[PDB]
Amino acid sequence: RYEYIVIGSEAAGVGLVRELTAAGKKVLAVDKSKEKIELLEDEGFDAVIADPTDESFYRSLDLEGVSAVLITGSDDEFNLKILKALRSVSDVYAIVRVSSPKKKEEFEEAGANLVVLVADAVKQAFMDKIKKM
Repeated sequence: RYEYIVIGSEAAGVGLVRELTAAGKKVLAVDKSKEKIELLEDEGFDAVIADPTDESFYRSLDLEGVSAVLITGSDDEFNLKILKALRSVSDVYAIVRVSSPKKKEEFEEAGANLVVLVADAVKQAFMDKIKKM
């Protein structure tokens, strides 16, 4: 019974796995990389090796109590495949990272509840620092 599922164990993904844990949430990290998943497990995180385009993987999880699935990888085409696999199984709330602004609409059409556009995230980070000065 996880509260958050983090797909993609690259820098953004592993950052979220830390921060949510510190807020006292139950998180499962998901990635195809043996090495990245095994290090997370070494650090005491809950992590599993899985292909996140595999619908049977989603069917093996209890998703009805999940708050959000976070699709955090940096490959748009892969993330769209992940989102479509997920959506073929469940309506679970999903927040998806998108690098290309032109692609936002297709992610929304494919069932992303929220899109995090990298350029928007970067802009806001700059703005927050500028406001601070």
